[PDB]
Amino acid sequence: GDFRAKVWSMTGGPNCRPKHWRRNTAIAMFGVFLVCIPIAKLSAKLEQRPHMPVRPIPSQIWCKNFGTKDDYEKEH
Amino acid sequence: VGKHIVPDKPLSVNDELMADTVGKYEALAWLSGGLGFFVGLGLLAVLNDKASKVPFTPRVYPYDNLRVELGGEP
Amino acid sequence: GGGMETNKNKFIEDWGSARENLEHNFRWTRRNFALIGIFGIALPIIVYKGIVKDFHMQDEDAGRPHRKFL
Amino acid sequence: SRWATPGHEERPKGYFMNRTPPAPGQSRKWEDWELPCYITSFLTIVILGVGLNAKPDLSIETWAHQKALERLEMEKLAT
Amino acid sequence: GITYKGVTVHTPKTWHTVTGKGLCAVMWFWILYRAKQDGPVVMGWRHPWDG
Amino acid sequence: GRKKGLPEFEESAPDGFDPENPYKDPVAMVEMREHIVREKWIQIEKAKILREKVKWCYRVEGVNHYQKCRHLVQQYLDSTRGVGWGKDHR
Amino acid sequence: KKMIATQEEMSAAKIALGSRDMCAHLLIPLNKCRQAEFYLPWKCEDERHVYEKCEYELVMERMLAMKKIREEEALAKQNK
Amino acid sequence: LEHFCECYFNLSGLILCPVLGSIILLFIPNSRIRLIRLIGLCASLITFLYSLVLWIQFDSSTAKFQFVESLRWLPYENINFYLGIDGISLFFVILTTFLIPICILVGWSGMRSYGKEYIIAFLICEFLMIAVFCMLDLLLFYVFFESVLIPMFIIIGVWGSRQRKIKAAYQFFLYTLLGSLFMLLAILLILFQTGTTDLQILLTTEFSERRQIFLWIAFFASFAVKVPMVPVHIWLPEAHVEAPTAGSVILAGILLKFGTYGFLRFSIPMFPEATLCFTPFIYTLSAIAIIYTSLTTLRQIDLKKIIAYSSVAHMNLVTIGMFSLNIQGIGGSILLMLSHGLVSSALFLCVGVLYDRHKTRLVRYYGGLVSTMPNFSTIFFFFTLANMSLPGTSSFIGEFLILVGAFQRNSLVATLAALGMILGAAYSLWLYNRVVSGNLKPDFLHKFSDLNGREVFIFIPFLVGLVWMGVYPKVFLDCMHTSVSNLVQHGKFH
Repeated sequence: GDFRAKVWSMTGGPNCRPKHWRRNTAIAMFGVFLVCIPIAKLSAKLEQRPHMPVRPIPSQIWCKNFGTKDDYEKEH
Repeated sequence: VGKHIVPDKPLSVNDELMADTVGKYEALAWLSGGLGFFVGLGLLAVLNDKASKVPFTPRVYPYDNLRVELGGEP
Repeated sequence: GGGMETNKNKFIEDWGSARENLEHNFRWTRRNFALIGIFGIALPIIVYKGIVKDFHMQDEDAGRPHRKFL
Repeated sequence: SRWATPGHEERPKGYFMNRTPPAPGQSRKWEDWELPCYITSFLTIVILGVGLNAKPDLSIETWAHQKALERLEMEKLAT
Repeated sequence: GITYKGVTVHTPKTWHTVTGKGLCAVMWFWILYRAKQDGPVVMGWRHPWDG
Repeated sequence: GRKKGLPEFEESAPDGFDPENPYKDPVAMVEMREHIVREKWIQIEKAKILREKVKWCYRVEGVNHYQKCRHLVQQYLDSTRGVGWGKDHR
Repeated sequence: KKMIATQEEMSAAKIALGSRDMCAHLLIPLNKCRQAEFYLPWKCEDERHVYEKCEYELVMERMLAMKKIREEEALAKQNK
Repeated sequence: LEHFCECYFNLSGLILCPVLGSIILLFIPNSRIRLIRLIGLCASLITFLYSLVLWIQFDSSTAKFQFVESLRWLPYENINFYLGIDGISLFFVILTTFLIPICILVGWSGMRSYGKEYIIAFLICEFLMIAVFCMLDLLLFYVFFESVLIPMFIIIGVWGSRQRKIKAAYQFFLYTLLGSLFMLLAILLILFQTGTTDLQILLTTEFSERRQIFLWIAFFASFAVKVPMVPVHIWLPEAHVEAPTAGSVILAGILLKFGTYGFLRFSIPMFPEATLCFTPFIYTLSAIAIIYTSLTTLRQIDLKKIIAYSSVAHMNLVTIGMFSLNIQGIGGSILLMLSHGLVSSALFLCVGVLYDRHKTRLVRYYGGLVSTMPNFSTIFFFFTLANMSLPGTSSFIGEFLILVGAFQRNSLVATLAALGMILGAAYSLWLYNRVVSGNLKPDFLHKFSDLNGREVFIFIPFLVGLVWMGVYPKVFLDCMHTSVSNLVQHGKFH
């Protein structure tokens, strides 16, 4: 309204219409995609698939932990 | 919103904390009856004894009712 | 019009001060005697014996005698 | 129109931490507490970030894990 | 839209009317289709392996 | 200064500990208390190593875990009874 | 009706313990068809129809066994 | 026996730092306010860094006391005192050294009227509180604990907001002094038996069950006042409400920890047989305090009273954990103690933010604040959640571990203690909503300012610490388990 224009907030307050919201939205897109890259690499490193799939699956492209926990009487 | 009421009379206790047409104990009696319907229905289920009119014999599984497959001594 | 301090309300402040000064109102009435007896004495003793009984029921589950407590 | 016409906020509403911006071309004056506190904050992350990851692992859990591995090895190969 | 004495009613968008009629028609057909394929089965008239 | 590597401790119980009167050799009393703590932690890790085995057998064998891991479950459940400082004494 | 699928075949087929009954020898072809065909209902109608008939046969058999037992509860009452 | 240490960073230098700061600030004129502020803040910050270094060189495989250094009193060497820490006291030293600079920063704006007396009082408090936590002697522990009463009395009485501070300071002083007097009697009775007050020797001496029971009662009389346990907890709401903000932070975040610390350092290990006998008694008192004081909190109308009363229920849950006498219970009790000193301290900082501006503690005046102070509202909500023991926050780790340890001993006390999950949620969210949510009331408050740069920075280490313990408590539990394990095993040989 009137006084809310003098109030700072992280989410922008009411009816937030930043003028350059498109370049900021696209810059925000890139940050998430750059954040996602280490996450995906760590995920692929950490996944454990003790069973071979019935058909080839997209996670056989980057994951190398298929059919590994066969020796279970050795896990510590 | 519009204009918050500023008190003009000495505030009493139990004001920090301060269902219209039906009384307190009358509501408890009506709810008690409603829950007494489930009680009577459940008793009727015992009186029915559906377990005694089963139209098939209990499943029997092979290999001693799968004794080994269920974690028993092999 | 002036300052960030709250505009005091005499009725709200009176409610505030009467809360802080409740100990001047205690009178030792019948209701208080029942309330203090039930929730100051009877209920803690019930909780105490329930906790002891819980230990003791464990003792006879382990084939052990009843453990002594103060 | 909400996707094809840019917004109207030339500058965001309010000021971050409610401090008026300094005069154009000027830089904000740091209060006297900022520098010692931002140096303590920096040294805190460096000591804990490096020291905790550089001190040796001497937990009773890590020592017993290794100890328990050899005893289960030593009772398995031997009968 | 059409005005009848003060109160005006706006006609709905054409594709709203088309999709509504079409989706329910797809639904009515799928019901008639299914009822003729496995309707006797749920009535108990025949069994799936009958043949 | 401290040398690199895992901590080193005596394998055997202290010599000088009379279990009849534990409060007669105090230096041995303390050393027995530390030795028992270390011994108890070894059995705790034993059950955790045994627990990792049960976990992956369930994950690897699926519907066949009751027959295939019967032995591992028995071993884990025996190791956890009387483990650490839980609901069992000795 | 006699047991066909040995214990090893059921375990290798990873059959749920509740479906390791007399009709297990027909479930194995059915589930292999089901996985290969992404479990669509218009597929494997042949293996599905065969296996369902076996399971229908089993339940009727136990239903008839009770049909008998129920005819002897009254015999005891009619002679008591 | 000069048991001096070989480490470079030791406990004597840490104890000396704030003392040097106070001595220097003694002689600076009150016109040099900038210099006084800077010197006090720098002394406290260097003490914090020094304690962090002590963390870095900590050895987590030993159950012995670490960094042990001896300090001699008489050249006869009959009475000689030792300092040292283990996994049970290290983080409390760290917490003290961290909270003191916060206390200085909170009163930064008013420092032109507080004067050097305020900083000196807090720096003197720091020296005594660090020392109390570093003592390996019953007698020195006693003497240093009472020393804090003088500066705490001064802090409450001089810089309290209104004249109820008179009564509050009196009650605080008198209750605490009574408790410390019963501890003195037990220390002198122990000294009659053993001829010593050295803690390490006491941990190796045998007591009779009769005298174990009696000495335990004498320790309880002091510690239960410190904790505080019912019905000797009524001094707390007055003292913690009437104190200045930094005073409340010190009172709730550090001073409250002294009774539970005394239970872990003296009563529980030194008298194992009596501790078992009084376990139903402690369980009953804690359970009553949790249920009853949580319900009183619900009916409080003062902002600082709700936070003060919440502290009582959290501390009695700590006592259930430590008297469970297992790894989870004692481990959880120490983590909740540390978490409470961050969460309740942050909460007292939120209320002080509101009070410094509007000068009222009554909930009825506030409300609607999210529309004028969204930054404060977000920070206030986070510490509101941490006070409800929300999973992911530091307080949930200690809370659940204590309930685990209690369940393995007595399922009834763990059940009554778990009722605080429902009650603690009720008063925390009701408080937050009545202050932040709703509509503004311009007839009471119409002029508003959100947090400034100093207040936001003050809240940062509290958010980081709360998150850091809530998601990865392993960095703390690893350094504790060896000391915790030997505390549990103390007095048994099977």
